[PDB]
Amino acid sequence: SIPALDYNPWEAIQLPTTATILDMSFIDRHHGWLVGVNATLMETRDGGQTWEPRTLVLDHSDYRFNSVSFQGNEGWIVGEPPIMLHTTDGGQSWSQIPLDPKLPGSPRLIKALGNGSAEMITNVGAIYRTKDSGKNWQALVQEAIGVMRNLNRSPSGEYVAVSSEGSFYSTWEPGQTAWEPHNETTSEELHNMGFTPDGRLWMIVNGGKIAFSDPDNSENWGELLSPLRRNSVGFLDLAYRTPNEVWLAGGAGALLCSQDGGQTWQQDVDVKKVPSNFYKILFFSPDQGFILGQKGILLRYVTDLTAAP
Repeated sequence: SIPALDYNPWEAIQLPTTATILDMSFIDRHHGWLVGVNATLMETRDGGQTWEPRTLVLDHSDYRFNSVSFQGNEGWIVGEPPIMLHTTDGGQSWSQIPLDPKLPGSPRLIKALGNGSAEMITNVGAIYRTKDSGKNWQALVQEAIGVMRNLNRSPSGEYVAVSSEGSFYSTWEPGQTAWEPHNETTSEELHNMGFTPDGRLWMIVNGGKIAFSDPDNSENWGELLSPLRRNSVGFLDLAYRTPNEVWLAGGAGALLCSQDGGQTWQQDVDVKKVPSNFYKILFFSPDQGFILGQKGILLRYVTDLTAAP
């Protein structure tokens, strides 16, 4: 079995809820919001150590809040069935923005660009942009691609979308008028994909394997790596805290850390006790990170008091 990690930086926090949390975003170091199932909406003022519920005046509370994104005090929330909320004062007040009924599918992701601009993607891949605080939306891609298994965004605004059956993945970048399908890269079933901090792609495929794209050609993939060397445990999300430290979350309390960019892995055994699947990792800076779970449990990253840099 792989070596145990020396320090466990992940602290469990019980939110005042049992809803599953789906996304999180910070205005600044201390002031942030998280969202989830059942119109769950909570605020922190102390960097995510403590969270306060916020109730919205909605027509109903069955909304699934999928995505929250801030740029400064300007913030956006989208969910299903189609709903979009906007704030200009860091969430002190939230306004509902009417969506076009002709929107194909429901909003899955929203990205605040600041100064009234935002980009939104539906769960079938329609991409819309606003420059006027949501009054008007330009369609950047209307040719839908079907339900996505996972969707991630690069720093330069590229998107990668895993197809519904994991048979392929699709990419899009500003300028393109349709998603680009990428077929037969792997013989394995794709689960999740995203971007590294050096401009490569990563993928999790079913069976607990991962791979990184070739820096010479993002169409080509390196060897399938098995972080645990056993096929038994599948992974759900991968995220970098720094260019070299990668965290990988999976089923059955699996949480692995690599300090060399994903070649060698150690296991965080202290979190096997925590009763939640770890479905999503978010780092906001090298000292601020969260692992999103079920039953209102949230892991918070706590920097090592004996590590110097």
